[PDB]
Amino acid sequence: ATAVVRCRTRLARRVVAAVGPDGLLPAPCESRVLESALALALLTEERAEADATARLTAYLRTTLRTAPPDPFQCAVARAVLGDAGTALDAGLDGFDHFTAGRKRLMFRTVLAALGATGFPAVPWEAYDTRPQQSWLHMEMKALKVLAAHGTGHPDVVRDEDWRALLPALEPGPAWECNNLAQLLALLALRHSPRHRPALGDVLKHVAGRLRPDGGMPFIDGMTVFTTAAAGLALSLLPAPPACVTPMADALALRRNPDGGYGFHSGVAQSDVEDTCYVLEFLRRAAPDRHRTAVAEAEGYLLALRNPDGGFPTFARGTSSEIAMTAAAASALAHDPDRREEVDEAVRYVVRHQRPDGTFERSWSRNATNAVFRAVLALTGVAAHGEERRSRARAAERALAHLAATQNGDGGWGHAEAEPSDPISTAYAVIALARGPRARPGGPLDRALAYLVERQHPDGGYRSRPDQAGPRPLLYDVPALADVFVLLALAHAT
Ligand SMILES: CC(C)=CCC/C(C)=C/CC/C(C)=C/COP(=O)(O)OP(=O)(O)O
Ligand SMILES: [Mg+2]
Ligand SMILES: [Mg+2]
Repeated sequence: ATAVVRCRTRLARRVVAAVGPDGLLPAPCESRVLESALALALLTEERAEADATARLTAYLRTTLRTAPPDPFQCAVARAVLGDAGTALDAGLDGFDHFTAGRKRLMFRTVLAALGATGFPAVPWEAYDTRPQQSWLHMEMKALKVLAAHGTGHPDVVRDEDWRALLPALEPGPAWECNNLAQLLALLALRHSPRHRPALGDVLKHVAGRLRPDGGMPFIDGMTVFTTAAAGLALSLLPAPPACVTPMADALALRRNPDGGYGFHSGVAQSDVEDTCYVLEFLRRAAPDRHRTAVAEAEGYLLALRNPDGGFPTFARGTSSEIAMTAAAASALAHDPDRREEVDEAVRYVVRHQRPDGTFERSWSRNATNAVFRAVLALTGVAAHGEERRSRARAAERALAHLAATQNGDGGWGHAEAEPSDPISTAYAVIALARGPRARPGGPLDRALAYLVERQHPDGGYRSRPDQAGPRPLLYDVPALADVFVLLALAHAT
């Protein structure tokens, strides 16, 4: 076989071996500076868990010394270990996203709660948010409470604000597997005498979440997302392995009542990205075995569709997103009954392509993620006549963007001038596999050679992470590197 096929084979063996007998690919999240700093602040204020606070302190100092994060997270750590405005302007430097205004308020209020800057001089309504992802309501309310107390106006807080924080007082792992939301909520709730009876027991569980490096992860893991993407990659191999069936079973039995999927076990909030990967995987590996789950997932997506033809991440009425719209278009194209919705989705994608051929950054911090989603929809959804031409021209500009920005080593980074990483390159390979056939020395050929060269002796890949949340803050689920490279190699061979 070719070097590429040999690389694909070794990687597939590794991914298959990582899937457990429960059908799941474990996908823990690494410690993160932001949540470690908030856990340290919370435990310090409550004079609790001295051993955990010492490990968190050591984790923060080591990480700042050796692998400092973005400037906002560095400022948060320095505030707890101990200008903020310049760190926020830099951490939000050119953050081109519809959530920018909320993020400025959120991040500044976090820094102010930790004593590093003044609280935003905004009307309290600035913290109001429309229902979206379940935990985001809690984060905003926690920050409102912290601001009201921090400015000396605790009477401002209303019973409806406290009520939003009650899930943070439940025992066990964080509600919706989100440690950031629980920590912010607990930092607020410790100001409330009538909630303090429940604080002691939750602090014990929080302290118990420390990872071996002494830090706190953003989330418990991403095993649904990771298992679905890995199952899809395996189902695109010439001869998919037997384990795709228990993987499909493990995902289907975790579907939410609305028919969608969250990112990890126990996440009740469904989202379009998780659901599209599950749907794409089930369509290939178990379309009859899990016919009802497939239909429920399709119904989930259709119920979220926005009037402009695009799809949001979590809730109808929130802004459509390009990558979510392209993912849903592709996931729904398998049913000839949804031709109209699919075509309106692909037209949305074409309308929002930028003058340079790119699309958007959102849940990924590289440009190649949305390019790969868009190109799959533009080239996979059936189309003829003028609409074929329109879609072909759009896909050409996206693939041209990739060729124009390819690094000398054959890979791509998070932005045009960043060093290459395997995940950003994997997304680009998925897209390029829908262009002309590979030729010696061409962009796809060179990208595949980059991936061949980056394979570790143990068969896997190590990569800078690309996932963000809250956007644009990166978090690291290392299992995704193998999975997305395999997805790329399965598409390209
Ligand atoms: C990769 C993927 C599954 C994409 C869809 C979004 C999603 C469910 C992400 C998984 C990780 C996570 C808990 C993000 C929360 O972002 P946030 O709610 O803090 O973000 P925001 O404040 O920027 O809206
Ligand atoms: Mg958030
Ligand atoms: Mg969050």
